[PDB]
Amino acid sequence: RHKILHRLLQ
Amino acid sequence: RHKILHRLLQ
Amino acid sequence: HMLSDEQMQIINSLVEAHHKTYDDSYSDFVRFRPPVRRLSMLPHLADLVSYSIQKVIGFAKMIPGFRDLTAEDQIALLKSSAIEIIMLRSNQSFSLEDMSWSCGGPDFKYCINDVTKAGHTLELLEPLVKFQVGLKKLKLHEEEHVLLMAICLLSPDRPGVQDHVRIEALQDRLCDVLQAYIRIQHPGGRLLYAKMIQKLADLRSLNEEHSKQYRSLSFQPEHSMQLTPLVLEVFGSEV
Amino acid sequence: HMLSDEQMQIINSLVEAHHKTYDDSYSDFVRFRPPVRRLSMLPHLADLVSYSIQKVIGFAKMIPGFRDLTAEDQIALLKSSAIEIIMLRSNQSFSLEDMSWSCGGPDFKYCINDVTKAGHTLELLEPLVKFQVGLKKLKLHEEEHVLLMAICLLSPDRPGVQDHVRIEALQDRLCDVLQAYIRIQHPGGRLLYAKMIQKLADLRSLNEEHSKQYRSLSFQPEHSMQLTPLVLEVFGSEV
Ligand SMILES: C=C1/C(=C\C=C2/CCC[C@]3(C)[C@@H]([C@@H](CCCC(C)(C)O)[C@@H]4C[C@H]4CCC(C)(C)O)CC[C@@H]23)C[C@@H](O)C[C@@H]1O
Ligand SMILES: C=C1/C(=C\C=C2/CCC[C@]3(C)[C@@H]([C@@H](CCCC(C)(C)O)[C@@H]4C[C@H]4CCC(C)(C)O)CC[C@@H]23)C[C@@H](O)C[C@@H]1O
Repeated sequence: RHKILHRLLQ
Repeated sequence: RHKILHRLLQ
Repeated sequence: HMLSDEQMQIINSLVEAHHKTYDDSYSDFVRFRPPVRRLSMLPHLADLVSYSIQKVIGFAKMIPGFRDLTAEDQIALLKSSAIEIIMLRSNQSFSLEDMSWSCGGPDFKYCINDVTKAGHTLELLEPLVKFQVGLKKLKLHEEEHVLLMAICLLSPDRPGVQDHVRIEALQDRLCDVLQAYIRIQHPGGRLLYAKMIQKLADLRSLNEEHSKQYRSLSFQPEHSMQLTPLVLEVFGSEV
Repeated sequence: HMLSDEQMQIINSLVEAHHKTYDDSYSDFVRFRPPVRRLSMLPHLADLVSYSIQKVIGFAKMIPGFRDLTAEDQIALLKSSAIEIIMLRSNQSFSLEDMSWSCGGPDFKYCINDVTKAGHTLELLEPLVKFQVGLKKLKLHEEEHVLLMAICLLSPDRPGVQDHVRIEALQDRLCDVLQAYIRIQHPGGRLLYAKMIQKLADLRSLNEEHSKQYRSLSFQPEHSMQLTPLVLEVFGSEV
């Protein structure tokens, strides 16, 4: 999914 | 999924 | 006109289960991520709620009848009643004096403003404080308390239950015990059982309000990362 | 025979990015779930690793070239290099004196025995301490350190990368900068760049060992609940 990783890369 | 709930119900 | 042997067993079993799962000292709170006063208190409350869910599950594991339900049914009851049982058990810490949950010193005293730094709205916190005061005033015996909790958890009208007849059968046996108890053991409570069942209808509104605001939290990935895997399993929709 | 303007920019950019993302005080550790000495230290280390991942991501966001990769590529590099960059940045806290990461008093001093109460094996912790000592002895400049980190992260041989040519092009430009730096700026390092590239091959074994033991942790639901959502996203296989 990677919802958080995407968020964390502005 | 509920992996943890299943575990927590012995 | 007198409590039966089977009704007394149900009360012993439930009171013990509560005692085995509620630390009146709140001593384990030093293990949670410290409270801070961008959703400042959210780490600490997520740890608090996560810890509580584990105590609720342990309590439920000991409500007579609960273990024999299918694992699907057990999960369905927990996932929906979780926040309700928490608000219910949390009344033991709510103090009428300062209108706040008092679980320690200045650190673990949760007053209305702190939960605002946890992604929830001052506006919709109104009914929760109101609920806690009216319940505090009901001055419930530990038996009525533990009984009310098991009844809340055993509601057959939860999304996901399959055996809504067995769960209904369990929940009525528990109401009988409660009406009996108040009737033969709680003087002056000619109106108390209705007052208690009213509190159950309130909890569903609270449950509803919380679901709308938690969905806002779990849809923002910078806030959900502060949650715990247990919290995300319980309040998420992966059924 | 002298560093170029573009090579100097890359060094400024990387050194700053490290400084912007490495708190030499370890002052935020009081926000983690306290360390305890059934996988006693696992809460604290999961918080420690989770916090670090956020600093690694911020560093990577500032490696020149990294931002222009696809988001898929950016995720692929992070998910595989994460634990490696952590072991790398963590060398700044490793002390040769007592052979432990020293991030505070008795609380945040992580010695070999504590990580054993975190689901990992004393036996496979051997190479990690060994790696940290040999790297400590390399006495790297901050430039060589930050450079080694960006090179580790930009390896085109990670599972998931699609543009393994652009990532390779970025990683070679960074190696040139490093060889130049050691060559024109680090006296006595006639053999240092090879020593540094050797450390990169070591990290892949560490990365490998950790993946086998973390899978054991994430497959036991009572241990994974102690992890953080970021940790489970990063070290899980949901690609
Ligand atoms: C939990 C316990 C205790 C205390 C329990 C508290 C006091 C602190 C605030 C808590 C945790 C409330 C909030 C839950 C937040 C959780 C996340 C962020 C995940 O949403 C609640 C959402 C708000 C407002 C309601 C409404 C607006 C309508 O949604 C529920 C129970 C409350 C103390 C002790 O007695 C042990 C007991 O187990
Ligand atoms: C992280 C940092 C710092 C310190 C970093 C430490 C010291 C404490 C131990 C840590 C966290 C190690 C373990 C990671 C555990 C994580 C979970 C449980 C999720 O698996 C590692 C698995 C073991 C052994 C290896 C092998 C057996 C081969 O797998 C990696 C980096 C280490 C301090 C400061 O310098 C900031 C810096 O960012």
